[PDB]
This record gives sequence, structure tokens and C-alpha cells, in this order.
Amino acid sequence: WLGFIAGLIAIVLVTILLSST
Amino acid sequence: WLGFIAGLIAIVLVTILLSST
Amino acid sequence: WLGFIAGLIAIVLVTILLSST
Repeated sequence: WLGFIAGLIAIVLVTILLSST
Repeated sequence: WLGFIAGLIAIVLVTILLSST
Repeated sequence: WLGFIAGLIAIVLVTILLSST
């Protein structure tokens, strides 16, 4: 559960970084 | 429930990331 | 519970910023 929320929210956010560069 | 947390942390994280730029 | 998850995941992401930059 913890890893799911941490990895899910965190992975989507790093994706924001990649999209904006 | 969990999605609720995922959404609030996600919006705050994108804001701190931009603020730290 | 909520603050713990937000703060814990959020602090990890800030680590990504310092780790990348």
C-alpha cells in the first residue's frame, strides 16, 4: 500500500519533469 | 480514498518543484 | 496518516531534484 502510493504519486510527478524538461 | 491522497500530494508536489526552479 | 504519506512521498521527490541537479 505504502510503496504503491509513494511510487504511483512520485512516478507521475517525475513524468511532469520529463514533459516540461 | 488513496486516490484522494494521490491527487492532493501530486498538486502540491508540482508546485514545490516549480518553486524550486 | 495523511500528513505522513504526503510528507514522506513529497520529501522523496525533492530528493530527486537535488539528485538530478
